[PDB]
Amino acid sequence: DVAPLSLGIETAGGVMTNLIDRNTRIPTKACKTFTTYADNQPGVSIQVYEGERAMTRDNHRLGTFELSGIPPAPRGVPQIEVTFNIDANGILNVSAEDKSTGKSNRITIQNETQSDIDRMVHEAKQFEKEDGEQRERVQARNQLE
Repeated sequence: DVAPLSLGIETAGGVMTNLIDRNTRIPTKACKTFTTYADNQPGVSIQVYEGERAMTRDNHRLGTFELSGIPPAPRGVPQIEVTFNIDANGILNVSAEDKSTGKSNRITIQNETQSDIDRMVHEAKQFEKEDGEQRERVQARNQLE
């Protein structure tokens, strides 16, 4: 019993950054530290996606929430911990917190076909060269708009 698709958030440039890879046994929990794309950025949008493709526009949006009220700092200085937690029922909670202010927000995604899982992993195998190149286009990591 698993996450049948990779789960992650959109990072600067429409890039898919994973927290949980497909076929990870559940329950499972993962976290990474994200940060700002721009100097003095007031907030970030946490856009939760499901799928195997390099760009989020080729994956499936599960939900979005905002984390606002980030104090002004140079780009890349804020520390925003994003946690994906999937429980034994397959329910996914995505939390974001700003390490310095402790400002927090969360979304609950409901567990709610087998054939189309199969082809999404196939289409991803198809488009692997072009997707790899697509990841080479942004060298920075973990930045959020």
